[PDB]
Amino acid sequence: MKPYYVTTAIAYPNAAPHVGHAYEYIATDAIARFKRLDRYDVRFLTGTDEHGLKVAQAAAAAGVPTAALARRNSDVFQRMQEALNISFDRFIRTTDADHHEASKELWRRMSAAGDIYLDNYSGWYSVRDERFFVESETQLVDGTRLTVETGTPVTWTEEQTYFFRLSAYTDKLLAHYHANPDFIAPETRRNEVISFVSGGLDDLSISRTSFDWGVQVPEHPDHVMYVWVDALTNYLTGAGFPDTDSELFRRYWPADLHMIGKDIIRFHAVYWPAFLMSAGIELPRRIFAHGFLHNRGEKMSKSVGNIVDPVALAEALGVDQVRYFLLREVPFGQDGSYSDEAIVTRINTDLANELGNLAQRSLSMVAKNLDGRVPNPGEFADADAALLATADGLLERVRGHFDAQAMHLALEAIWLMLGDANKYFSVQQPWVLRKSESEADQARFRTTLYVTCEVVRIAALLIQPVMPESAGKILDLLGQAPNQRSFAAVGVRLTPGTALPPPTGVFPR
Ligand SMILES: CSCC[C@H](N)C(=O)OP(=O)(O)OC[C@H]1O[C@@H](n2cnc3c(N)ncnc32)[C@H](O)[C@@H]1O
Repeated sequence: MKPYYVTTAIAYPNAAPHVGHAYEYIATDAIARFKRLDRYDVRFLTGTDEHGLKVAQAAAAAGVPTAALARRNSDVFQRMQEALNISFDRFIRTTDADHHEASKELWRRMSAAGDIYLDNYSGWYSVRDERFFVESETQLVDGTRLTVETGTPVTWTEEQTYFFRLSAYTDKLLAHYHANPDFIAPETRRNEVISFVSGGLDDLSISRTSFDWGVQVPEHPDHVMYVWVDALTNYLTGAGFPDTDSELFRRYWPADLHMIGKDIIRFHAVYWPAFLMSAGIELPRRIFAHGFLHNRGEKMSKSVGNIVDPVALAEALGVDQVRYFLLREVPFGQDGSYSDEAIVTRINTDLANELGNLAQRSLSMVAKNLDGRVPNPGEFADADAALLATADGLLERVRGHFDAQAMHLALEAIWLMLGDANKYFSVQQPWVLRKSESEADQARFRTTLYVTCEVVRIAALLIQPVMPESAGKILDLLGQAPNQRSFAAVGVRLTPGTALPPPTGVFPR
């Protein structure tokens, strides 16, 4: 029962949630659930990042106070995650009181280590990215200043702000990345982060004067904290900071994994660790940056109205079918395309057929031909034993894949096994054998059928992280109790004589 603390990046509630958000929550819910089934004590944090201009500007364009849009749109994210069956332990909002408190304390410590200082800032702020750029990192295109990287507009900003002594931590960071090879995944993202930090870091503005929407800097009410300082702090707040001598913080911090997307990696792999080093806090163990998801182009909303609502998509296709597609279509870490044709055919071949047809055809035979009881198998032939051996070795393989955030390869391995089982079912042809008078073929019918059920049972157990309801539905159909559904149950075979209730379809769609 070792602790495992796993977090998602928290979303700006400035707009409705797109599929990219639901991708991050689903991948992380898969990891969370796998760990619970594998006997870890999981704390799973998600939520919203309610401060900053980006949110304040969306409020004024609506014609409403900022805190109103914050609570309303935060509820939409929360309700969306309920629908997608995200098993978060806490949903953190940055307006929360204890969060305000956690941030003040983090600042107090960075002050107390001599890493915050007042100075004049001049430069370009992108409200859409909540982030500063130097003039070199912007282009003038038809009389409009856009960032070179993202193509987003920028604002000239002259203010007096508190800075963080980020340049002091360049080599301590490089030391850390070197000593902890698995701190940043995937490996492509690691070498990018190492490139940037080797170029040298400049000090970082961490307060704002021009607006009041945010956590006030302690002993300087005239300032609010840069939204990213307070936002990163949510991970500390999710484990009971500032009370560092509490059960939660002692148990769960340091976080075992931050799931984020590749655009916010610098905040998590450079700025966040430096703040923590400054404040004398233990760093997180690992950061996995997942790739973007397109609609044949990045989803642009207004530029191209090609957004994909995951709640619509979940009602359109089923929650579990969407969670399977997102974790199967794309290799986790790389960029990928969503398309309406790709998902339907994926759901059709992988779930409707390879999995669900195999289950219905075996579970129906049990109901018709065997009085709805699990059969007693005899001596397993070599083809039976080879199928049972691949399936008995899945838990180890899938476990390895989940520990590198390669959920896609776990699913591939589980489906290569199902593909063997279908071929096995075709070549053993039990539909022939059930209609026979000799007791040899009747025992042989009972054996083949038992194997197919025992294989499907294993698949169901291992698919619980990705498809909780549909996995559970199959385990119901195989007569499994509510205490025989953890990964310990993978090792314990399907007992002959169990009553299987009358087959209903797992994927009515
Ligand atoms: C202390 S963390 C605060 C983070 C900050 N609050 C923030 O970044 O706000 P956010 O609401 O835009 O968060 C979006 C998250 O979803 C991913 N993402 C977004 N769109 C995506 C897409 N189309 N495809 C794939 N991934 C996507 C993206 O990488 C990011 O991780």
